[PDB]
Amino acid sequence: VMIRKDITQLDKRQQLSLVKALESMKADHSSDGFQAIASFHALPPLCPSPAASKRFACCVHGMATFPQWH
Amino acid sequence: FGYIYDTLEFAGWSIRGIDHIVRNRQEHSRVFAGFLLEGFGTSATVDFQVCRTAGDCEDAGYFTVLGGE
Ligand code: CUO
Repeated sequence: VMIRKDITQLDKRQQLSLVKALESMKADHSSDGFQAIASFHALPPLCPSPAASKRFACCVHGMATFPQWH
Repeated sequence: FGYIYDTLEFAGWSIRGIDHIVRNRQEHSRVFAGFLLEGFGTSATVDFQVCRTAGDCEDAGYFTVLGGE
C-alpha cells in the first residue's frame, strides 16, 4: 500500500524524499534512470525496437489501452 | 452522534506511525517544567523563562488559560 496523495497534502519530509529521489533519479546512469525512463513516452523513440531505423513514439494514445499504458 | 471525520491523522503521521514515533521521542533525554494550574480569574497568558545564576535568562515558552468570572 504505497499511498499517492494530493501534492498539496504532502509533508515536508514527504516532499523531501521526492525532491531528493527525483534528483538522484536524474543522475541515475542506469537504464532505469530518469533520462532513460523519459524516452519511454516519446523521443527518443524506443517502440519498434530500441535500435530500429524507423522508430515510432510510445503512445498507445487514441486507444482504449491508453489508460493502462500510462 | 452520527458524525465522522474525513480523516483521522496528525500532520501526515499514520496512527501506527504516530505510536512508533512517540517511542522514539522518548529515546532522547528531555527536561520539562511542570505547572500546577490552580485556576485563574479572567483568562490570562503566562510566559516563563529560565534564568541562570549568572542572571542570563531565556524565554522558556508560554501557555494560556481561558477563563472568566
Ligand atoms: O501523455 Cu501520453 O499522455 Cu499524458
